[PDB]
This record gives sequence, C-alpha cells and structure tokens, in this order.
Amino acid sequence: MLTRKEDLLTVLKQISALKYVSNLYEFLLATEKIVQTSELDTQFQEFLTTTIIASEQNLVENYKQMTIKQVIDDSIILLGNKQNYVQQIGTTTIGFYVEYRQTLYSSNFRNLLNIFGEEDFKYFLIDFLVFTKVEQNGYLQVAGVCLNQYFSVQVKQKKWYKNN
Repeated sequence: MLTRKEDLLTVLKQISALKYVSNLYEFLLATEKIVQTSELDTQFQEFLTTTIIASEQNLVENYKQMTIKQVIDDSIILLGNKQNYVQQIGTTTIGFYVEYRQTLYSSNFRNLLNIFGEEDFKYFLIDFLVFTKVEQNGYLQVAGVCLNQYFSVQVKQKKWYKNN
C-alpha cells in the first residue's frame, strides 16, 4: 500500500540489485527528452520531481532522445509470461488482449507518454519501478516489477509474524 518517501528511499538504497534510482525529472534531463528551458506546467513539473524511478542498470543511453490505454495494453503484452509487475495486477492476458491503472490514465502520464514517444514509454513501464506521490508523503508503485520481489531477494527470510 502507500509508503512514506523516506521509507521508500531507504528500502531502495538497500537493494543492491537496483543500481539506478532517480526522480523522473532528472532522468528525462539526462536522456535529453526535455531540457532546462522546456515549457512545463507546475503540476506536471511537480509530478516529474516527486516521481521516483528505479532500474537494475543505468539505461540512460538506451532512452536517449495511439491511446494511453492502448499503449499500456501493448506494454503488458510485451511482458510475455513474466509476472509480478504492478500493471499486471487484476489482469488476464490472452494473446493481444488484456481484460480486467487509474494513475497511468491521468494527464500526467499522458503528457509523459507524449514526451517519451510510444515505443520508449512501453518499455519504460517494464524497465523501471515507478513510484508516484499520491498524497502528502504518500507513495505508490504504479509500474514495474513489484518492489516486494526485490526486498524478498535482498532480505531473504523464511518466516515472520509481520514485516510491512
């Protein structure tokens, strides 16, 4: 469920498998998808700086330089048989069809789709764990391999009464 920023960050820095962690704004800058002077609404700009993303490797060079619903469906289809991605939750995939994300449909992500371009956006949701600020110091993962999949590997524990 919802997580506090400092908790998300401490968990993320502890996971050695995730070598890359940044806020979205800086990633878009490094990949040159946007530049310092790009015209950005304050809401969207606040969305870029508060959104946190993580990947196993540094994919900046890889990302250098249609409805949102459709792009997301295609993205999910690209997952193949892989499992445990946030976007797959409560989803069933059969061939090119997906049946059954509220945040991913927002204007923020639609603007993100237009800046990334169709192809890169599709892979973005796969290569990155994406955490968005839902409320005051309240983060939610909206895409990528479920964080729990990594914590579990980093900190392997058989049994416990509870560990949120």
